[PDB]
Amino acid sequence: GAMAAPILKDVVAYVEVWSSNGTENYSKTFTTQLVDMGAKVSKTFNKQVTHVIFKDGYQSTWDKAQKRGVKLVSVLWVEKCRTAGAHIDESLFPAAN
Ligand SMILES: [Cl-]
Repeated sequence: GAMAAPILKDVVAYVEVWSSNGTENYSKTFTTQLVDMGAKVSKTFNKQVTHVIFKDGYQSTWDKAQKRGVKLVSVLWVEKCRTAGAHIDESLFPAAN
């Protein structure tokens, strides 16, 4: 008899999710989902960011995440956290570049 913490408590996410052809930015779709699970979302990739949700984004974002050891996760990671109702290991659903 105890209620769970917000699923993505303490996650501070920057979202860069584009269509493959680069014409459409879907970052708002995923910002909303993250906030509903208790993450904070930053409009900029600043020093407080812990996670970058990345799909077909900018190479500079990829390289900066790698340099800083910020977790680079796919939109599938977001889905799988929602499905599990739990903060799933980021190693399971890495982003691809
Ligand atoms: Cl896990």
